[PDB]
Amino acid sequence: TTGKPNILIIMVDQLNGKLFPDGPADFLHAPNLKALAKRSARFHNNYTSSPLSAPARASFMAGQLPSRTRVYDNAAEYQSSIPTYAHHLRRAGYYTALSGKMHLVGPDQLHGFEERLTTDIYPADFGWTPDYRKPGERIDWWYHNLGSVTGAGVAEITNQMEYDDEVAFLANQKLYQLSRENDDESRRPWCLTVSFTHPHDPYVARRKFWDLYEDCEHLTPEVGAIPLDEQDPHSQRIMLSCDYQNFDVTEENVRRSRRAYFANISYLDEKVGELIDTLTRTRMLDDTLILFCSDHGDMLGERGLWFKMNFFEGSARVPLMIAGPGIAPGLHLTPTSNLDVTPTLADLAGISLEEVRPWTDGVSLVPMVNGVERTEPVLMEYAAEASYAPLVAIREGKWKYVYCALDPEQLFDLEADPLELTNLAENPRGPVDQATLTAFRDMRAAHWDMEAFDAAVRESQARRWVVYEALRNGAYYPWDHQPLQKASERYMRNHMNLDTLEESKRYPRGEGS
Amino acid sequence: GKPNILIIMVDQLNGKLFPDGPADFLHAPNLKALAKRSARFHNNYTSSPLSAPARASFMAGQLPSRTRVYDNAAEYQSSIPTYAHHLRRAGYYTALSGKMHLVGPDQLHGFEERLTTDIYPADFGWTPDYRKPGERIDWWYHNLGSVTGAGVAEITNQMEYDDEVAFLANQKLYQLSRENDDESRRPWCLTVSFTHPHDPYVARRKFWDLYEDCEHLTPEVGAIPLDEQDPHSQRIMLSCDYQNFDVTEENVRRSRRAYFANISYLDEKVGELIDTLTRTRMLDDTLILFCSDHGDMLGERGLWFKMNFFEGSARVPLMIAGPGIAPGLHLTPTSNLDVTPTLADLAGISLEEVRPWTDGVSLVPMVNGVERTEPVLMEYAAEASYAPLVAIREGKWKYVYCALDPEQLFDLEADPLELTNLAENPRGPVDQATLTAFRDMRAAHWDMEAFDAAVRESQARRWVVYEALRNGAYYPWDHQPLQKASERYMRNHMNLDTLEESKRYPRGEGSH
Amino acid sequence: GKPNILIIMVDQLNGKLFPDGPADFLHAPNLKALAKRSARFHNNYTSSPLSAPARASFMAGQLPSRTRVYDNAAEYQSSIPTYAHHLRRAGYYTALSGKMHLVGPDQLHGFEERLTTDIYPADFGWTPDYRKPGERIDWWYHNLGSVTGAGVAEITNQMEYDDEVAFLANQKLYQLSRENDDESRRPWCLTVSFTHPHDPYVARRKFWDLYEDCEHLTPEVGAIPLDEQDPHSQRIMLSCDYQNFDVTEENVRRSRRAYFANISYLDEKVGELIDTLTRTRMLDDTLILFCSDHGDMLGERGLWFKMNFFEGSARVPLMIAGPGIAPGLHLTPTSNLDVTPTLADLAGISLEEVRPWTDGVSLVPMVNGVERTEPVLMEYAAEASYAPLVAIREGKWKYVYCALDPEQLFDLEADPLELTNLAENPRGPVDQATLTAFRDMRAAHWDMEAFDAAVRESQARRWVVYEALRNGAYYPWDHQPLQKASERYMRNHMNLDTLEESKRYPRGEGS
Amino acid sequence: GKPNILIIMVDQLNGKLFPDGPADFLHAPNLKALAKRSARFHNNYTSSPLSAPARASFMAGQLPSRTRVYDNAAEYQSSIPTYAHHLRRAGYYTALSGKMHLVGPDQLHGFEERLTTDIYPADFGWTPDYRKPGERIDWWYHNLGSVTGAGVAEITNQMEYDDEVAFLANQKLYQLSRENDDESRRPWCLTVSFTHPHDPYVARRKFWDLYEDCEHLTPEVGAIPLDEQDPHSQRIMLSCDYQNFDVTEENVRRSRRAYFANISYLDEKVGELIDTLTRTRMLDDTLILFCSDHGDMLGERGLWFKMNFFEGSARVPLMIAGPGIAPGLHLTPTSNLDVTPTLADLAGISLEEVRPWTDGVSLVPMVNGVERTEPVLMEYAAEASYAPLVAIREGKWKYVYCALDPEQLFDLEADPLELTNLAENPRGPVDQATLTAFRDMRAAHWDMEAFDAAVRESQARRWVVYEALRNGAYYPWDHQPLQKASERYMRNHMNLDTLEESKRYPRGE
Ligand SMILES: [Ca+2]
Ligand SMILES: [Ca+2]
Ligand SMILES: [Ca+2]
Repeated sequence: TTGKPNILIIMVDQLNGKLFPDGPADFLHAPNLKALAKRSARFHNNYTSSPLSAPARASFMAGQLPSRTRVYDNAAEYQSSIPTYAHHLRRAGYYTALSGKMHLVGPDQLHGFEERLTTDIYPADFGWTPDYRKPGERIDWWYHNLGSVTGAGVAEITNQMEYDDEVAFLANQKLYQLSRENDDESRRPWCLTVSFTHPHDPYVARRKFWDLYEDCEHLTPEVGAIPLDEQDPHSQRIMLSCDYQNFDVTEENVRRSRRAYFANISYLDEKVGELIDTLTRTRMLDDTLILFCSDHGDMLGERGLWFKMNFFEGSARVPLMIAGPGIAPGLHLTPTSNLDVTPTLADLAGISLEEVRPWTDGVSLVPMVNGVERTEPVLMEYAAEASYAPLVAIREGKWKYVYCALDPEQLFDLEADPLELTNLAENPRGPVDQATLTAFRDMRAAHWDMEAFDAAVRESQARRWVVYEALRNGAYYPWDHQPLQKASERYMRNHMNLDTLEESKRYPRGEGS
Repeated sequence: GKPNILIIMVDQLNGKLFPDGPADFLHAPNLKALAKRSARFHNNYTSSPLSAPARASFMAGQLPSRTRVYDNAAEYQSSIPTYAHHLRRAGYYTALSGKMHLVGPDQLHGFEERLTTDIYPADFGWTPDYRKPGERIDWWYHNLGSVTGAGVAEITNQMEYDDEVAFLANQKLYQLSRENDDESRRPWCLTVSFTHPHDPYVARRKFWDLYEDCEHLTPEVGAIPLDEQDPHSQRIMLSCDYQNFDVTEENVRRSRRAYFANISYLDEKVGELIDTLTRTRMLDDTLILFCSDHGDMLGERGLWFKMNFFEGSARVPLMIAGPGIAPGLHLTPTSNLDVTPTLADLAGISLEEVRPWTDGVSLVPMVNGVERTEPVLMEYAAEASYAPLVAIREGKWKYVYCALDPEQLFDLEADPLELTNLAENPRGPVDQATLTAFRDMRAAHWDMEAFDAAVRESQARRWVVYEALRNGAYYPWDHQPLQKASERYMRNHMNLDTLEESKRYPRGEGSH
Repeated sequence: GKPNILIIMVDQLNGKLFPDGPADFLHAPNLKALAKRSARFHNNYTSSPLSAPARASFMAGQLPSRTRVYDNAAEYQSSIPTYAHHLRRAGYYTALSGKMHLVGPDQLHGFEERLTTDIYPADFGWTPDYRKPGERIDWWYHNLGSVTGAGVAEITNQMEYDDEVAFLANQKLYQLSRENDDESRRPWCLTVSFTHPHDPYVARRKFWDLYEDCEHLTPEVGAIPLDEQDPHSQRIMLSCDYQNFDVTEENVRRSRRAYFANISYLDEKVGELIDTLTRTRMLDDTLILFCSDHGDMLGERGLWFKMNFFEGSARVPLMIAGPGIAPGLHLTPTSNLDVTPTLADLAGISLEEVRPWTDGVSLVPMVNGVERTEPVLMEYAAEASYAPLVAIREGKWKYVYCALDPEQLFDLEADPLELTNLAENPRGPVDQATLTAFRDMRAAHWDMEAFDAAVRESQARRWVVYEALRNGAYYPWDHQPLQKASERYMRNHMNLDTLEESKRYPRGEGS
Repeated sequence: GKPNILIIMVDQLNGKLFPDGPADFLHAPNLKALAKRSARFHNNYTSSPLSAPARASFMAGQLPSRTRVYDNAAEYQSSIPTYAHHLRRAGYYTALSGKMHLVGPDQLHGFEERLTTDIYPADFGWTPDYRKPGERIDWWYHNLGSVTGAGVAEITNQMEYDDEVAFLANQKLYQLSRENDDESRRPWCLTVSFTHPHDPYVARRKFWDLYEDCEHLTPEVGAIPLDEQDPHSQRIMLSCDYQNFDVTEENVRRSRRAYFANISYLDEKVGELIDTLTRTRMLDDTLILFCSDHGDMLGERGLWFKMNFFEGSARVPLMIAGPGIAPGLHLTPTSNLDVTPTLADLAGISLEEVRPWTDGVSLVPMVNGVERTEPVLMEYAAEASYAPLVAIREGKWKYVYCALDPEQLFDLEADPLELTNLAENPRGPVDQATLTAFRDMRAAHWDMEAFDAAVRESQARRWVVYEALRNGAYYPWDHQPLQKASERYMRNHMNLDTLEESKRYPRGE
């Protein structure tokens, strides 16, 4: 029975989850997300499943780990037969739509979404394929580099602001269109994903929002740059992949990058308020669950690192909030995962556990919201640029454990060491630290065959090097999504009942005052 | 110096009808003429007796268990290299006119250009369900209505399709010939993939009239009663709804007659393509390959269509002619799996570049007289199976295994009609040793329990996704050819001083 | 021709729970049935979010600044006319069963008869002091111990009280029906004033079990940290000793579950009253009014109880059914101040008789489709205030002023949970013009310096007087219902022949 | 070590009869012996010439305009502090035997215990109406029938009342004496408030016979005819319905004779209280205050009763005797407004605890030789007024104002009988300057138009309320004294061997 709630998923890109200690941090100018946070169940220790765009987003859609989706990097094909939350909801009777980006690679640019309002900002082809056969070599034309840090600043239009302006406009327009069915008893409930590209770099913001942070006290990272020689091996691979030696990052560069990033959160907050105002005025808010989420974090100069690709807090933590009918507001400290979003959504929509159990590696967060302890650990994977073999991580209780066949292990006690400055795998405090390291090693072997993981990643890369080079010979066939809204069926046309058209398009109906 | 490549593919052509080129009784002058100048692989097999699995496997030179295209509704991943990718990577312009039954949103799988849509769906509709053994889906399963409905018409769904496939292929050849005189041209590879002689068995009168005196309108083995059929054959008859059709001897003769007529319909189209190649002066530089995806039992044993490993269903013709190809008849068993490595080899691509991507072998050494020893493998995991089946063809033997069924072993030299199952009725110790050798070879190649679990998981995925995709507004995956009218023929942004010259070929007396 | 009037009043009922009658999720069949035949005032506000100021203002139809009942220990002058006086003057028998939190020696204030004592004290104990801003008083201030102590019990102080209130109210209706056949009978007005769902949040198991599957056991806005609270909310949070209590999520759920249970408890008593009216054949001649004195935040924003102008605290239900009342839902804001002139109007009293004595307006024109334009006014001047607060509700707007605090402006159609203070954070030019207009409206209704000086003098008087009165033998003011035993039932001075007939009703019937 | 306080209050006693204690011609041996040991305030005034306004003002030490008790039916709010409150706060036991004419449901106003009900109503019955000037309410207004009905009787409504008032007040002193030998005993303050010599002018024959040859049975200023009266006096004459009585010279003499007799009746009762204090050994530790609510014209000028600011109506006696009180006569005008701050001063209460609550001053400084300069203010806003009246008494002067009447100014030294109105015809520039001085002082003290509006609002409220309150079953506010018999005398839950000793006092051989 369709007493089912509507679902508005607001997503943003590259949002460091530590900036949401309990809703947005006090220092951020974000009135609309703070007001949303007060009505929300808030998951303080929520993690991405993979600190990179396409792997995190394919994993997010399916509620499955990259090792199961096979979307290892930003150029890996996402099979159209993999069930996503759009399939699960659509099968249960929802209209499903996406406005904005999801970095799906391959010719399927919908993956269950019934309608998609924008193209993607990023490529949909196999261009950005890493190569495990050439460790230490970087592809300068698509790899991250620190020019974002040295080029931060102020502008009134950017590639990303043109995208997000449009993402927001078409999202609010779709809500307005949906509200015209509000009185139809046979209406399908709806689930709209609004997926913004900010605050992803470039770190460039409109002057109105940049000015908000003139007096900002958080423009210096809380852990300074660690010299290359003192970095752990993965961090060294990242600084090399970012071409760090060819940039002189000053203190001012760091301050301007962080200022523009905070400004772009404030830019998004204005868009969040627009969406909620639309919901309020179309009389749809009380029946609508609102979920706020992100794909991965951004180190923001902490430890001298920028962007993502690692499991340190700033990169792996992303915010997660849920508000609406039946959701108790509150703060939750138990680690949760992006992998839990899809089963959480299925549960909120009234779908049985048995229908989604075969298709997800996460757990519904609804029992948490209703006072049931969650015990499952949080699992993460990374297998893209700046790795030479896959890395996996486990987050459970107060611990984070990181393994890569090529590197010394890492173990962090986040209650005693929230900034992850003391590796206990190498400097154990006592026998408990050693017993803990042993138990995580066994957990690691219970979840991953790291040799098979490496081999599968190498085969996936190898396929695409053959295929992508072929596809770039001769005439190119693009896979980018092209939204179509048929002009011949919109607004007023002479095959329609014109004395009924205006009433159909009007909502609310029959009112004055 | 790289040759052009024309691939002529037909659908559902029983390979037993090409004993040495087309059988004598077929009216097929153009294919018999092409055969005389071809290397002919008399004992060539499909890799899977079903359209999409055979075609995905044909395109990749990989077995269905590797492509994952188990049935007619299984997604074919776009990251899987095909002979299109391999040729295109080597510098070929590649194009497809006709069908390939690709399932999923990629309708090119490496082809640079595709001139027609597919005749069949590109979505997950036709998914079998191993969880419901014994039922059928009436709205897409085969049924014997094609046998009782055979006859004569001047247009059909398939004749509209194939008429269009032919026109656009000859037009593309004409278009390509305009680049003949430019030394920096790319060589081209054009696949022309017709839907005939696949059923419905309905032919144009012109071609139905050619077989009025035909002496092959009776199958060579008669209908085997259901109680005497091996279990898989029983499953095929149930899936075809055999009990609700009263197939008469006249139904059988008419179906076979129209089927032979449609081969002659195709033969005319082969002559058109050869004629285009001749008059455009590209024939001498063009390799010509003739192939099919699977066969058709055509009433033999009482069976119709495909879905099994018997000769009529699993045999398909294969020939290659052109520059550097010595003609002759080859008898060692070969596979559609070999087509992709054979193409790459003919195009000068190194064996090492294709080795990691193909389970077949190049046939070019065979064309040049080299003995072959590699066996021929086949798989089936779609409708009328309740669990996967596999077959091995080696020397004179064929072995067929399904976990649920008695094994089958045939000696095709002593028993070309596979009337004696030597697994059940061995002639002596050598047949017993042979069975054991094939058992061991099967176990080293397939884990049939892992195979069955992979097929089940693939079916279950699609049951969830397809039901969702059929809710709300449908988003189609069918390929839409686009030829930009604003850039064709005469337009006022173009150099009209040079347009006519560039579109004229050959450029003889009067041309610039 | 004058109709009977039954006023059903409950205590601390959050008006947001009555969007259109009781909300669907409440188990309240009797109040849902009453609502369906009622004029229902969706946006009805208390005039002061505290028990005694709200109740004295309700009785008089006058704001606290006029009644002088500023807090829960402020004397209510017996010379102030109430709806009981107005009706009694027009020929009504008037009676109260239940509480009214009247402070001072007059415990009737016009009621001709009162069937129970009060549940609360009648003296000057609970007196605030503006000369000591920042202190709290633990032996009478609200504290969060009600939240941590919520649960289930088969008797409580409040359930003993309300069981008696209900029994005597139904008994009185039965007594009154014996005069139905007399043409010269006075019409009656009976006020039944229950103490639930006021805390303690403790309910009978039977009603507790109704809400096991409830989806509203948590509030729509969570606890806002002290540092982010507006200053009045901060004063309140200190006032309930919020830091001395560890309020778990389960405490929140148990508290709201028992509160909902006690509404269902009340719903059963509403049905008994209606059933008595039905069987005595007085239903068709009786106006029924359902009301409350103030709301309860119930954990929203982290706040419990009242003392503020936020919706959960200031909104209270108001419903009217009966002869001459067209049913319907009304969204224009209305006020408890309006009940007294509404009642007098329904009783045939002229507007001129009541105009000099009321700050509200009759709602009868609303019921009959006539637009109401007067704003809704509210005041607070008790504990957790350091100076009086006033509020104005008009159109979609709510404006709150206190001379010690930043102003608050809410657009309730855009922001029904009041999460954006538009005085600090206007959305545009119209928010600003609207702020200026409310400031002008405020200066037109209130002299805030005179308000504060009158509150301070009243507090100081009582501090001198109460100290004295708690020395020596105490003289209590609690109402004691009259004793009539020698004139009740069968006594040998009466006529034992007509006695049974007089006490019987209906009379001379069979079937 | 705080003293006991006995307040003896009488009703309607003309203060001019106490020129230095009681006048010689009165038979009042006990009040004269008391006067001799008393500080005596010869020129003491009521704050309002009417029962309930005077008594509410007496208790609060606040003017009627501040108490809001404007007339004999105006509610007295229980939140207004009274001298009972102040003394109770300071550790005193406080009690009242007799009348106080408190209107409203509070019949204690801080008294811890009250031994009798009131002789007068406690409800809003006697409410005037400024909207109907010139009319009168015959069922409770004063009328001259008291003057024509004067005589002799052995029991009256008032003698029954005052006999019981006296008996319960002496019993209470006995009960209090049992606590004498207890160190932790609270000090006590007992107010004994008699209804005499208020009219009816009817006395017991014993006391009536004491004035056979009395030489003061003729008023010192005869009747003034209506058309020669000041307009307020005219309003009073109509309110008493004067033209419906033939008041003879005999009626005047009879009324004044019965009035003087009832002073003697009261004097006997004062002797009883004093004797009870003496024999219980509480006397030396007890302050004794003698006072009255308002006066009585007693025929002077042809007027009777009160309601005006003339000397006979506005003067009331005031005396204080006891520990720490130097005897002597004081001539500076004082006011009933001063009793409450005087009591609080005598009880050791600091001046700051009481100053925000009183419009009067402590008289203890005068008793001890400190000159007092504050003026004496009075107000009247009840029957026979159509708008409020105020008066200022300072030095030798009395100024009387009502917006609707000509002003009155009197020099009481040159003109003790108030026969020459210096506002209408002054003696010279000094008189004129004086009138101007008072006009300005009055304007600084009262807005008379705000006064009139508050009186009207109070009347209007009560007209709505009192009508309702008199429909249906009536709920009375009259005080019912408490007396648990189950806890009195000898009961079988107490220690009987111990009961007799604790109820016995003094406790010697
Ligand atoms: Ca991204
Ligand atoms: Ca096919
Ligand atoms: Ca209350």
